[PDB]
Amino acid sequence: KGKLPPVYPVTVPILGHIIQFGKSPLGFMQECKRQLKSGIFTINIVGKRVTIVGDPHEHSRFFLPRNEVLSPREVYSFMVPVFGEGVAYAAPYPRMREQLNFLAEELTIAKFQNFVPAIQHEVRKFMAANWDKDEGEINLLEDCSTMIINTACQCLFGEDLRKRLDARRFAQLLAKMESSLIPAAVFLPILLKLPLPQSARCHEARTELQKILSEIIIARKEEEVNKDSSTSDLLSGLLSAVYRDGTPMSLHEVCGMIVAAMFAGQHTSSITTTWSMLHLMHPANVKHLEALRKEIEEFPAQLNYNNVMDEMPFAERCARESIRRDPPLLMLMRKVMADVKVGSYVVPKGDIIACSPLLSHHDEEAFPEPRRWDPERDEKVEGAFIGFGAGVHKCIGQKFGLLQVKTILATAFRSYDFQLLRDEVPDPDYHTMVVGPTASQCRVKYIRRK
Ligand code: HEM
Ligand SMILES: O=C(N[C@@H](Cn1ccnc1)c1ccc(Cl)cc1Cl)c1ccc(-c2nnc(-c3ccccc3)o2)cc1
Repeated sequence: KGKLPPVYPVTVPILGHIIQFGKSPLGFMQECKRQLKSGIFTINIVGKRVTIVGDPHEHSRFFLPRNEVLSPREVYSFMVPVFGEGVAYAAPYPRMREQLNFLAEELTIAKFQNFVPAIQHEVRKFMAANWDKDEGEINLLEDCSTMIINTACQCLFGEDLRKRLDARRFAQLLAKMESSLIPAAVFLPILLKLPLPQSARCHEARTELQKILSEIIIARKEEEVNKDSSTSDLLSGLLSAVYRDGTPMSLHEVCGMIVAAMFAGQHTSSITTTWSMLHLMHPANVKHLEALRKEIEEFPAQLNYNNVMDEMPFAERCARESIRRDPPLLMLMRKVMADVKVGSYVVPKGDIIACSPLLSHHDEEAFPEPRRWDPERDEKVEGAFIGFGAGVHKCIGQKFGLLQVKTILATAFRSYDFQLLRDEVPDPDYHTMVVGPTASQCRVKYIRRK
């Protein structure tokens, strides 16, 4: 056609479709697609046009154009109080890319040397403290989420940082920053300009984190004179980065990339672990639990890099399929800065364009019987899996996240079995920013494998 995507009619004035979307994100999107006879279509969120790239065959039209054409900056305006002014997506595109590359470099597999033991240490410490009886009842999502913050901190931060800012206090500062976020501001940008009590809190937590970082940096320069230590961590990595123009990252920027890394990795990784365990313990999946048991059957007590990286293909499939079925990020978005072709249409300058892992992961051609968790499945449409994104803004933490998931799975199932206290795997809870299993349905019985 070369014209605009078909518009889905608005029946609710002012609000547009946001209500029907919350009620049933997948159901609503699939209904639009059916009724409009197009995988590319435009919905309306509080007056803003959102064009969905809902055909897995057209994913490349979303993930591949340059920032200058499809930009994430405006979509992330509401996180500026957390990352900081001029940090990540708020910085000019070449500088954004530089800061993101500096972070990515700290999460490459060449940094993973002592991560496996760090993760195992923290996981065993947690299990010993909280899974300390022959059997007992626990909330698996809460416990996975506590292990992820502990493990991430143990891997990424040297012992000195941890003595001043341990995983508990770090989680508290981050939860105070996160608590302040108003993602509605994507569609109601007037919010970003208002005095809100949120802003004061957020600024508070961030400035306290940045104070702690500066104090750590000053202390480290002193251990440098003494040659007591030479700590190599996430912080030292970003500290040594130098931009193309010859200058270093400011403290502001360093702090902001640390916050982005920690925000990003916490919920997604915790959720992926939780789903993966929930599926593995369910009676319908005994064959898959068997397979994981076989994979790890001959592993040593103290795992190494090679065991997790190279000898857990099935665990990795489990993690990936969990993300496939229940993607923690439902909608990836960009601001359209200039007219782009998508499918047989032109998406106009000023639209938000979106591509939905939720929608695409449930395309029946790409993923037959998509509600069936099957780690042995393989995509049947090229590039249909987008749980880690793709192209210009593809996930830079994927290997680190999967490292943690797989290690937790090997560590946990070595020492325990688990029983779901429900007939079914929990329902996904779509009411949060990062989507996981319904927290109240995640009660499980652990059983110590004596
Ligand atoms: C299993 C866990 C994870 C999942 C499912 C996940 C998913 C994703 C997705 C879907 C995107 C693309 C976002 C978009 O298109 O707008 C993304 C990008 C990103 N992820 Fe992850 N992520 C995970 C773990 C992590 C971790 C552990 C980190 C950091 C430690 C991280 C850092 C990032 C960053 C910084 C981006 C932005 C990259 C850019 O704009 O170039 N992620 N991730
Ligand atoms: O968590 C959000 N963004 C993270 C995503 N992430 C996590 C791990 N890897 C990526 C993020 C990305 C890049 C960077 Cl530098 C930092 C972080 Cl913390 C996030 C942000 C916004 C939304 C969001 N905004 N609007 C919606 C929305 C709107 C309508 C319907 C459904 C969702 O979601 C969702 C997740």
